[PDB]
Amino acid sequence: MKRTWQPNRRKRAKTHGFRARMRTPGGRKVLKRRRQKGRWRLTPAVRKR
Amino acid sequence: AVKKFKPYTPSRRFMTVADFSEITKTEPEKSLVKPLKKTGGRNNQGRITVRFRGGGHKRLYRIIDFKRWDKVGIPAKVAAIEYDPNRSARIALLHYVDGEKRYIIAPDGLQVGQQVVAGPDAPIQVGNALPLRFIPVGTVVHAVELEPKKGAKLARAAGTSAQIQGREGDYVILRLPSGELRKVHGECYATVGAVGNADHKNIVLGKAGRSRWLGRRPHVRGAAMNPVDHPHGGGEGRAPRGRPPASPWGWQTKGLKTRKRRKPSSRFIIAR
RNA sequence: UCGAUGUCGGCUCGUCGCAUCCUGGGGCUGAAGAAGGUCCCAAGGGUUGGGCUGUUCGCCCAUUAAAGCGGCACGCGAGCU
RNA sequence: CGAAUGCCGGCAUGAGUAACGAUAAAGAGGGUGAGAAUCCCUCUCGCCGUAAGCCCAAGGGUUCCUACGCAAUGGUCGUCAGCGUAGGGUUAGGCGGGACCUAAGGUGAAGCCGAAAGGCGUAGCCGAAGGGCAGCCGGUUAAUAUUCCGGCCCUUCCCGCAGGUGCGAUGGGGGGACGCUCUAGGCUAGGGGGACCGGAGCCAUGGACGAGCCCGGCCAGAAGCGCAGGGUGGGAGGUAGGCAAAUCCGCCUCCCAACAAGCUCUGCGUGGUGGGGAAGCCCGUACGGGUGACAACCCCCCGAAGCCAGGGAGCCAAGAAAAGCCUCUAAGCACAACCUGCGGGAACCCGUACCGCAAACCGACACAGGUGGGCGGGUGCAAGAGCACUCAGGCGCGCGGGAGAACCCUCGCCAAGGAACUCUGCAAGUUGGCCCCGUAACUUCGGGAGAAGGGGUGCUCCCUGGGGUGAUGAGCCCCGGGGAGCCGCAGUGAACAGGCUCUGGCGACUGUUUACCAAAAACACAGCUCUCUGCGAACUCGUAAGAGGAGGUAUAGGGAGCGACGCUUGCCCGGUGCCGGAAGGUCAAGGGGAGGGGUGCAAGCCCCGAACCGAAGCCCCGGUGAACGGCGGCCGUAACUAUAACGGUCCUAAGGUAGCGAAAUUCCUUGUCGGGUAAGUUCCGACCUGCACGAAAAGCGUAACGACCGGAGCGCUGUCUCGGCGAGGGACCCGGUGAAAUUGAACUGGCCGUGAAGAUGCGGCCUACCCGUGGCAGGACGAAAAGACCCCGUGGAGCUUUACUGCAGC
RNA sequence: CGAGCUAGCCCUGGCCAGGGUGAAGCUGGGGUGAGACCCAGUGGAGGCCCGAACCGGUGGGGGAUGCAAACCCCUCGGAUG
RNA sequence: GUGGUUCGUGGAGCCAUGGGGGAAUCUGGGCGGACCACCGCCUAAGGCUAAGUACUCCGGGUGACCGAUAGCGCACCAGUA
RNA sequence: CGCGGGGUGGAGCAGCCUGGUAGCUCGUCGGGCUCAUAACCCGAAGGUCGUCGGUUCAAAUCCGGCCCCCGCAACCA
RNA sequence: CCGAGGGUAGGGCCCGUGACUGGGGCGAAGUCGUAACAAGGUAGCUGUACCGGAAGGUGCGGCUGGA
RNA sequence: GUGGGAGAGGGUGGUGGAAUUCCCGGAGUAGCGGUGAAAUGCGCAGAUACCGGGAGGAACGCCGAUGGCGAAGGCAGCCACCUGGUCCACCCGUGACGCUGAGGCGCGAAAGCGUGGGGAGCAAACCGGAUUAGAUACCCGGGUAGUCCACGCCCUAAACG
Ligand SMILES: [Mg+2]
Ligand SMILES: [Mg+2]
Ligand SMILES: [Mg+2]
Ligand SMILES: [Mg+2]
Ligand SMILES: [Mg+2]
Ligand SMILES: [Mg+2]
Ligand SMILES: [Mg+2]
Ligand SMILES: [Mg+2]
Ligand SMILES: [Mg+2]
Ligand SMILES: [Mg+2]
Ligand SMILES: [Mg+2]
Ligand SMILES: [Mg+2]
Ligand SMILES: [Mg+2]
Ligand SMILES: [Mg+2]
Ligand SMILES: [Mg+2]
Ligand SMILES: [Mg+2]
Ligand SMILES: [Mg+2]
Ligand SMILES: [Mg+2]
Ligand SMILES: [Mg+2]
Ligand SMILES: [Mg+2]
Ligand SMILES: [Mg+2]
Ligand SMILES: [Mg+2]
Ligand SMILES: [Mg+2]
Ligand SMILES: [Mg+2]
Ligand SMILES: [Mg+2]
Ligand SMILES: [Mg+2]
Ligand SMILES: [Mg+2]
Ligand SMILES: [Mg+2]
Ligand SMILES: [Mg+2]
Ligand SMILES: [Mg+2]
Ligand SMILES: [Mg+2]
Ligand SMILES: [Mg+2]
Ligand SMILES: [Mg+2]
Ligand SMILES: [Mg+2]
Ligand SMILES: [Mg+2]
Ligand SMILES: [Mg+2]
Ligand SMILES: [Mg+2]
Ligand SMILES: [Mg+2]
Ligand SMILES: [Mg+2]
Ligand SMILES: [Mg+2]
Ligand SMILES: [Mg+2]
Ligand SMILES: [Mg+2]
Ligand SMILES: [Mg+2]
Ligand SMILES: [Mg+2]
Ligand SMILES: [Mg+2]
Ligand SMILES: [Mg+2]
Ligand SMILES: [Mg+2]
Ligand SMILES: [Mg+2]
Ligand SMILES: [Mg+2]
Ligand SMILES: [Mg+2]
Ligand SMILES: [Mg+2]
Ligand SMILES: [Mg+2]
Ligand SMILES: [Mg+2]
Ligand SMILES: [Mg+2]
Ligand SMILES: [Mg+2]
Ligand SMILES: [Mg+2]
Ligand SMILES: [Mg+2]
Ligand SMILES: [Mg+2]
Ligand SMILES: [Mg+2]
Ligand SMILES: [Mg+2]
Ligand SMILES: [Mg+2]
Ligand SMILES: [Mg+2]
Ligand SMILES: [Mg+2]
Ligand SMILES: [Mg+2]
Ligand SMILES: [Mg+2]
Ligand SMILES: [Mg+2]
Ligand SMILES: [Mg+2]
Ligand SMILES: [Mg+2]
Ligand SMILES: [Mg+2]
Ligand SMILES: [Mg+2]
Ligand SMILES: [Mg+2]
Ligand SMILES: [Mg+2]
Ligand SMILES: [Mg+2]
Ligand SMILES: [Mg+2]
Ligand SMILES: [Mg+2]
Ligand SMILES: [Mg+2]
Ligand SMILES: [Mg+2]
Ligand SMILES: [Mg+2]
Ligand SMILES: [Mg+2]
Ligand SMILES: [Mg+2]
Ligand SMILES: [Mg+2]
Ligand SMILES: [Mg+2]
Ligand SMILES: [Mg+2]
Ligand SMILES: [Mg+2]
Ligand SMILES: [Mg+2]
Ligand SMILES: [Mg+2]
Ligand SMILES: [Mg+2]
Ligand SMILES: [Mg+2]
Ligand SMILES: [Mg+2]
Ligand SMILES: [Mg+2]
Ligand SMILES: [Mg+2]
Ligand SMILES: [Mg+2]
Ligand SMILES: [Mg+2]
Ligand SMILES: [Mg+2]
Ligand SMILES: [Mg+2]
Ligand SMILES: [Mg+2]
Ligand SMILES: [Mg+2]
Ligand SMILES: [Mg+2]
Ligand SMILES: [Mg+2]
Ligand SMILES: [Mg+2]
Ligand SMILES: [Mg+2]
Ligand SMILES: [Mg+2]
Ligand SMILES: [Mg+2]
Ligand SMILES: [Mg+2]
Ligand SMILES: [Mg+2]
Ligand SMILES: [Mg+2]
Ligand SMILES: [Mg+2]
Ligand SMILES: [Mg+2]
Ligand SMILES: [Mg+2]
Ligand SMILES: [Mg+2]
Ligand SMILES: [Mg+2]
Ligand SMILES: [Mg+2]
Ligand SMILES: [Mg+2]
Ligand SMILES: [Mg+2]
Ligand SMILES: [Mg+2]
Ligand SMILES: [Mg+2]
Ligand SMILES: [Mg+2]
Ligand SMILES: [Mg+2]
Ligand SMILES: [Mg+2]
Ligand SMILES: [Mg+2]
Ligand SMILES: [Mg+2]
Ligand SMILES: [Mg+2]
Ligand SMILES: [Mg+2]
Ligand SMILES: [Mg+2]
Ligand SMILES: [Mg+2]
Ligand SMILES: [Mg+2]
Ligand SMILES: [Mg+2]
Ligand SMILES: [Mg+2]
Repeated sequence: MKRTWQPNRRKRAKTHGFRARMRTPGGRKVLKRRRQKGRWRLTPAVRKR
Repeated sequence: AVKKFKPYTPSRRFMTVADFSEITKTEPEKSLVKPLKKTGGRNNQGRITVRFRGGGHKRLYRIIDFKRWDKVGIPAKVAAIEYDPNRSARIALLHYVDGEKRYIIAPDGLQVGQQVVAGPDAPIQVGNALPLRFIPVGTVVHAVELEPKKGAKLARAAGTSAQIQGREGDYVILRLPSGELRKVHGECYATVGAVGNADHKNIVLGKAGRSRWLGRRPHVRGAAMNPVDHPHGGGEGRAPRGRPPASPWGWQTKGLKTRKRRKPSSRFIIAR
């Protein structure tokens, strides 16, 4: 039947986006750590135009 | 009135509709004086505070005039009488001679063509509005104010009305659609007559949908749910509560009074 | 045997014991004959079809030579329901 | 280190075993090649065809196209590929997104709130498949095109000239601008026919050289006409409202229209010119190219759900916003500006390949699953997007070959019987569409109803009445009737297409639910009733500010129970709860200090501390049950027996009424009597002895409804007696690829014993050559899950309350 | 950190072949003192009916190291709310 | 009313305080563990102040420390597939 | 089988738990009123306290054993 | 073609019958109370409505067959 | 026809005092109520008794009579509006148009029912207190449907002269 992953570019940047994470105190920390851990990608790689 | 139906479908037998004869060939509302976008929504910021709402026909707000000392002395002619989805009372639209249009909740009687007005002057006739003092003790009246200049608030439901009782200082005793004798200030307007369309209390919704149309989702009894989400809940084949009847949140609901005790509004009240 | 031995009945498939329901043989009879009672020997084969109940079981219906009791993890779920 | 169902890694076993992902289906010839069932080609065959064909959108991100390539990826093969290497390929003022607008919602100057981090928030911004907005048809590439090119046709800006007008705003008003269902008139798309017109062709096999067969008979199109329809009255005075101003709008008031008559604006014909162009035949492709062609390019008929669109009629639940656009004025300005022509110049950013019901998206996979929108032709079937066959177009599903056992799956048929089958007709059957006859109890008058039960149903000729388009006619097409006759076993001849009734239980009913075991008698539901709430409402969220309620106001809103409707809902306020009691009795802080203590030589300073005044709660006094609840025991008594209308006595706060009752409640129980059967632990009607019904956790009924549950009869049957054949997919055989769980190690037999009491392994005897392949499941206490019941552990979680203790809230 | 599955709600868009049945309201005639009311024809209602898409998931059967961590065939419910 | 201290209301002072009352300028105020008396110690309600102490992203030294199942998760294009 | 409740004049109930004392309503008997019966009035009688044991000086009363009676439990499998 | 009769199916009417139940009648001397007839010891009777072992009671209104 | 008359005849609306019950203010205690007699019951939380104010509902005293009216039911304070029947005088008009009335049709106390309002007094049911052998009754204290209104049903009566 229908599954749980229904990709959607908008929803994805809108939710796990970078400006998205900067906006909140908890998300900014999410960035810190990922930066502090090394992670090549701080946030998901949404795309297209 | 109240239209009836032959049983050509169970439900549309007991079903009963209003009679919109009193509706002056109007229907399409009046831009300008209303309508405004009406933000429908069953909960506040986030959560749902009143339960069981949502869904139900889209609606446009008819921005009515609920404080008439706006036009003291300026007479206006009642133009139409139309339907208002936001209330039980039908409403009348009227053109002042000032050239301004505005709606008023329509009183029983008031016919299209009639002239109506407000102010200390104003003749005591259906439609006219005046400060409570200047109104004849005993006359009935609707659309009362509670405090000078704050707008109408009492007897505005379909065909409801309040009767003046006496005077007493800068105050005048009323008798609200509920039976409470209240002391209102003299300077509160109150347009004379009863609200009209009193057949409203007689409409037999009819089916399940009918309720759904007016935006009210099904209502489930506490008795149906479990202990986790309401007092009356569990365990075997139904049950008799098992304790003093209570609400989802738990306070008694078969008798417990609510008005907050030490309210300042107490002293101006006298009844039930 | 609880780091798992599936548990009532039905079904399918059977096998065995004999403290034998039939038929084979027999003693005694309050066995004239016929049909019975009762015991003793004997399991080689047979031991039906329905109504009701989940039923085992019983109760009935129409028969029958008879319409036996039990065992096999109340035999049988890596065969079924 | 030998074990921890231990960790990591490697390699065994099952095993050449099960599999190879839809039963839509293949065959042959020819090519290429080191090597083809598997690639190219062609010929034949089978599948889809409201798709398994086209077109958009999301998403994917090189998958597109070309050449060169098989180690791996392909469930086999592979010269092939969506794979490897490399080069190419995506063209826009008009299609989509942006320098347009606004919805929910986000944000957020101001303002407010919060230990902090933060929460709220009118104005403004952001936010789109909504509003606004200028492009049609063809041709080109291996690959892009409304993007490139050709024809034709539009839009804004800027700067000129040439005229017009008080021009001018983020400010006023208009408009934009709206539901559902049913619809008209005319059009278009789309589809059918044609003796007419255009074509390469063709007489096949017994007949036909003929109004014969076959193929096609269009497409865009500015101005201007023409045909549809959409919009809108014009004057003129008066004004105090549209938060400044208005000449605009609004509202009085006189004139002229009341019509679309006139302006507009749409679409739809037609339009200069522009473009297309079939079969078949010739070719060489991986494919398209050339002849046909100077192609013809016309007459009817059906016709939309689409366009004219802001069309109309009805109805009730009463149906976004902002801009563009029109107008009105303010400042400013009036040598500006704006309007109409007419030239000339300027027009950015990003998206465009390809997949896109799918091998390119979502499901670890080339996965029988899931995925929004548009087109979807013909014929016949009453109609259709149904169904059967087939257009165009796409397919044969990336293992094959044989075989023709058991058994499985899927399908067909059957003697006689027909429910005996079984928990149950579970399943399978019968029945089916259409037209016409003909239909009961009951009933809330609609229904029950497709009740039931019946006939008709094809083809030929004859005669005949209606429509539509044309003109009052031909044709063309839609509907009717009659009459004769033909042939089959059979005419909705194939596909799509209710088994029917009688009677209980439950809930009224359409609805909803345990996504992945429960679709119900469960929830919901209109409806009733109790109860709270006078508005800064009650109630709910939040520490607040806030917000919902509600831009509502007692015919309204929150909570609760019952659950359409009919007839009804009896008694107890003793306990509990809620409500009402300016009396008391108790009662904390605090008021009060009689009186006592500690130090100082003292004045002082420091503690206790009794009358007494002190709330809410509680006690106490009343009320209320559609509030929490409850609603008896033992003896006696009638002129047959029997039994008790009558009585006594004990205890209640009062002592279950009506109505129902072996029940969805009946233990004893299969109560007992009637009905249904040959036979009836169920079913149905009675009786009442109700272990242990009973009146809003409603009582007893009820037309209608039901994938609910019980009983029963008809009908029909492979359900059964009791099987039998046949079919196809597997299973079996050969070739290619090749898993799995499990597994202390194995040289792994029966009986009777024996043993931790159920032995291949210990004992005695019995049998028994070594190794396989198809089968059956009795056994290995077979596998799978550190048993899910049980108990234990002073283990854990969810729930309850007059358990303890807190806490919020009041 | 999550409502890209799922549950509600808000904003704005789409979708629902084809048939039955025929409520009110109209118009006409009947009827009366005026009515109620009755006939027709008209009209086209409805949590109506039959059944595609579309949404479900009733019974059976197969699948159970599958095509599939819910699937397939038959069969069935709603299908203008 | 509470926090801090060894201090859990304890004979509970001192030091911080939300609440309410509410002074004094040297003969004025605090403290020395309820309180009072002596005897002493200090000078609150404004602020700044090196060095001695902490740590190790980073650089160099040293190891009865590891040696690619060890040692950081990584010796190797890892916070990567 | 198990839990706890109960046997008292003719009927139905008290009486114990803090042992010495059996009380109430009805009924029954005698007498009255009435023509007579009932009602009402006046008086009177009746209880091995379920039984066998002992506990104490003394048992309805306290304690064990049986005989019936009534109500409650008979769960997980 | 029609057609006696036969057969399938659904209705109408009518008669017999049935556990069991509602009332009615009749049956020399059973039980309980006394509603009515005298003012019947509460005037009665009534349509109706609720209630009660039974006559009955009581509610509202009417009547003279009573005061 | 003309012209007059009486009347609680019908409908609608509006309105006046009397009294009852509740409420508040006053002032006042020690009992009130109730019967054949009493009890329930109400009352030092201040009853009853009196004064004042207020709310609300229903019925309308005297006039009222053995009266009037109406087809029957039935109909009563006062005011107006709309309306029917009806008797008299004048003998003017039509000019036999008349009687009755199966059926239909409307009317129809009280009680009852429906949906909504209202609810003071009374009041079935019901609750207590007396009385009785027992009282499910007559008496006493409470008390709900109902009585009241709007629309709609129901159609009965000793609807009786
Ligand atoms: Mg508007
Ligand atoms: Mg938020
Ligand atoms: Mg509910
Ligand atoms: Mg539940
Ligand atoms: Mg709870
Ligand atoms: Mg084991
Ligand atoms: Mg075990
Ligand atoms: Mg094991
Ligand atoms: Mg013998
Ligand atoms: Mg023997
Ligand atoms: Mg049978
Ligand atoms: Mg045996
Ligand atoms: Mg046994
Ligand atoms: Mg057994
Ligand atoms: Mg067994
Ligand atoms: Mg096994
Ligand atoms: Mg070891
Ligand atoms: Mg391993
Ligand atoms: Mg094998
Ligand atoms: Mg094999
Ligand atoms: Mg195989
Ligand atoms: Mg395959
Ligand atoms: Mg090669
Ligand atoms: Mg085909
Ligand atoms: Mg690639
Ligand atoms: Mg390719
Ligand atoms: Mg190649
Ligand atoms: Mg390969
Ligand atoms: Mg594969
Ligand atoms: Mg490639
Ligand atoms: Mg730009
Ligand atoms: Mg923008
Ligand atoms: Mg914007
Ligand atoms: Mg914010
Ligand atoms: Mg847009
Ligand atoms: Mg555009
Ligand atoms: Mg392409
Ligand atoms: Mg201008
Ligand atoms: Mg403007
Ligand atoms: Mg505007
Ligand atoms: Mg020939
Ligand atoms: Mg054209
Ligand atoms: Mg102005
Ligand atoms: Mg060509
Ligand atoms: Mg319109
Ligand atoms: Mg704006
Ligand atoms: Mg492109
Ligand atoms: Mg493309
Ligand atoms: Mg699609
Ligand atoms: Mg494949
Ligand atoms: Mg797929
Ligand atoms: Mg879909
Ligand atoms: Mg089509
Ligand atoms: Mg058809
Ligand atoms: Mg199809
Ligand atoms: Mg057969
Ligand atoms: Mg046959
Ligand atoms: Mg048969
Ligand atoms: Mg049977
Ligand atoms: Mg059998
Ligand atoms: Mg059955
Ligand atoms: Mg079946
Ligand atoms: Mg049935
Ligand atoms: Mg249901
Ligand atoms: Mg489920
Ligand atoms: Mg579902
Ligand atoms: Mg269902
Ligand atoms: Mg508010
Ligand atoms: Mg909130
Ligand atoms: Mg609001
Ligand atoms: Mg309410
Ligand atoms: Mg319920
Ligand atoms: Mg229920
Ligand atoms: Mg009750
Ligand atoms: Mg009480
Ligand atoms: Mg009580
Ligand atoms: Mg009480
Ligand atoms: Mg209280
Ligand atoms: Mg107190
Ligand atoms: Mg019974
Ligand atoms: Mg029988
Ligand atoms: Mg029987
Ligand atoms: Mg019971
Ligand atoms: Mg019950
Ligand atoms: Mg109840
Ligand atoms: Mg019920
Ligand atoms: Mg249903
Ligand atoms: Mg078979
Ligand atoms: Mg085969
Ligand atoms: Mg092989
Ligand atoms: Mg061996
Ligand atoms: Mg053994
Ligand atoms: Mg050995
Ligand atoms: Mg051995
Ligand atoms: Mg085995
Ligand atoms: Mg096992
Ligand atoms: Mg365990
Ligand atoms: Mg258990
Ligand atoms: Mg413990
Ligand atoms: Mg009609
Ligand atoms: Mg319709
Ligand atoms: Mg429907
Ligand atoms: Mg299911
Ligand atoms: Mg349907
Ligand atoms: Mg402390
Ligand atoms: Mg101090
Ligand atoms: Mg010190
Ligand atoms: Mg000291
Ligand atoms: Mg010091
Ligand atoms: Mg410092
Ligand atoms: Mg390592
Ligand atoms: Mg090594
Ligand atoms: Mg009969
Ligand atoms: Mg009888
Ligand atoms: Mg007697
Ligand atoms: Mg008498
Ligand atoms: Mg009497
Ligand atoms: Mg009476
Ligand atoms: Mg004369
Ligand atoms: Mg004559
Ligand atoms: Mg007459
Ligand atoms: Mg009447
Ligand atoms: Mg009445
Ligand atoms: Mg109602
Ligand atoms: Mg009274
Ligand atoms: Mg007596
Ligand atoms: Mg009384
Ligand atoms: Mg009379």
